[PDB]
Amino acid sequence: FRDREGQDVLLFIDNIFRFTQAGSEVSALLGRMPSAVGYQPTLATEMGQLQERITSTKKGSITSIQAIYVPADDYTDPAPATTFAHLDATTNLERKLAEMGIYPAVDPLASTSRILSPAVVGEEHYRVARGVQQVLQRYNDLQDIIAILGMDELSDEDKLIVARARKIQRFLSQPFHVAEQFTGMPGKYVPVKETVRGFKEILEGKHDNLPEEAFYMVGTIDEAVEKAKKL
Amino acid sequence: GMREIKRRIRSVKNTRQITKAMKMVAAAKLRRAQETAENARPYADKISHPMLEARPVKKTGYMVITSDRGLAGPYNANILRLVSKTIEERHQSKDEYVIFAVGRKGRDFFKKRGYPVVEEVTGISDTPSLTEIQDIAQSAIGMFADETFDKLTIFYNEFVSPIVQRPVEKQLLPLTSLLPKYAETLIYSALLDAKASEFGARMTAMGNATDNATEMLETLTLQFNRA
Amino acid sequence: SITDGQIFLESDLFYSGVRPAVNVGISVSRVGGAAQIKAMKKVAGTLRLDLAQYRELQAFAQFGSDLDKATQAKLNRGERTVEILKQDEHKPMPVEEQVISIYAVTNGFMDDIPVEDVRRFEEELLSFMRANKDSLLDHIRQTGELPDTKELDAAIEEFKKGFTP
Repeated sequence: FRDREGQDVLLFIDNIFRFTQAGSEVSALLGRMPSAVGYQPTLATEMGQLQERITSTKKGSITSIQAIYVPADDYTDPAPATTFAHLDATTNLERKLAEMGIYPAVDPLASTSRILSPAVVGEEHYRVARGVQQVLQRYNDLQDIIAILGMDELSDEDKLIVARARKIQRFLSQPFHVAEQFTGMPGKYVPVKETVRGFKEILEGKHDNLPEEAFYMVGTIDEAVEKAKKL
Repeated sequence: GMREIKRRIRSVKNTRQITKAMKMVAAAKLRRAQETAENARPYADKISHPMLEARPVKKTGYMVITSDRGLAGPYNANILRLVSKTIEERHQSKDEYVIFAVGRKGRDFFKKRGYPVVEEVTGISDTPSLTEIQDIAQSAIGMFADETFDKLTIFYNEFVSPIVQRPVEKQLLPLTSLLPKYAETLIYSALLDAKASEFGARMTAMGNATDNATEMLETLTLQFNRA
Repeated sequence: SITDGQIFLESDLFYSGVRPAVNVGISVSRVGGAAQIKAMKKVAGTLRLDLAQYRELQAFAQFGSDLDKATQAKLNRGERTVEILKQDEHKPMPVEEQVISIYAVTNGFMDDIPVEDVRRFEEELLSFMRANKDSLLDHIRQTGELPDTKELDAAIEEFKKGFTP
């Protein structure tokens, strides 16, 4: 579909880690080295041989979403290490956010992308995102502050950028088409153009006055004012 | 779950660093004040008026004391709490009270929510020595001395233990049970008492502060390891 | 143990948007100022110390209370230095410009200036020299030790005064 058909295909590999581990078994079976940690002599090579075909050609395309589990939870292990060498972004599903309501339960702070340069997404998008990041980070700092200093002595501004964090945190959730058949919102697809704008207004303080449960599960910021008219 | 919950960790660590080192000072500093307090006693003791005899009853003046540059838990947000509860019934008039805001934390309160404030004494000092409020004191008297004040008053943050200190409001100028230097030193008496209490209140919030960090840290640390 | 020093890149810094995500603290050049023009070797000398001190007092982050001591004298001006260290991708700065820029902040010309305002005050200080005080700039391109200081400080102050903080 990339080469013929020239499209931007997906390709999900669930447990790519299992893949490199299949690599180790076969290698042993072939009576190879192996590394002092058990793995194939050709761990990296084999990974590269797979990963390197997943790329944006001039006909353009393939973007792999790879589930990485590894039971041991050591991500310094050669297997995860190698895979990571290829990653260009990580999405981090967070149990905490899930049991909190945010249902694309993606950790805004933990997730990262190497193409979050102003060079790739432009200065505005970049600055809005670095903007949302700092707010959410600040939210955590203040979180620990009130923990150990109470909401007593909380700068009216600090107290202010806590409300914007709670709204951002909520405006980061959104109804999925795929979830329709249960929730049924229905789905929402939100262009970055509009996402950036959305969070830019929240950051500029253009919607402090709105109730915080008004950003939960909306599409565009336009949809959030619609819902600031309930409760 | 392996990055900026360690930021939360390191930051909470640092906060822990300083609240205890300032807990050290709250008692370093505001015990000294006790010395520079019970010293007044001596001269604080040697003891129809110019008019500082009970008269009625129009425009009254307040003098509310607070920390400037504060980090003393509630003991600063619950004395403002009290001028802003007691004047709530003493304001069905637009005489507008007028306060002498000593200390920058009470100062700012009073210029955000109109009050207004006829005087705002710059930067407290922690001694606080002899040349420091012999203005606002002197001129808070000077406004009873002819005669825009029918009564003066401080909002004193009185010092019980270093563990507690109570919002108190005394009355100064209309005395009780040529020589009103008494009033001026009375204001010493409180300005001096108001100090102990603040740091008295400050180490108490700093220990609690330290502790609260430790605890909270020991919560955070579970996340440092178990994904 | 093979090379002659290392530049460490803190991961923490990079996801704080700080760029380059260099950890100047633990990072070093064993060769040192031997490979460093006199001008830079000078203005930097102080700067090593500058944010070394700012490293310790860093902990007192959003708690500006210590007043007058080792306070906003060190700390506050340390926050300023950390701004001129930041630097956009693919924007190498010519030594000369680096040197003025550093000297500007290191000699307190940023201290009366804000902190969200340091980055632009630098970008605009240099653009001001490139078109005007090139005399000073080219002087550093030729056996670059910078001098004519005070004329330098004057030239700066004739752009200084903020007028847009």
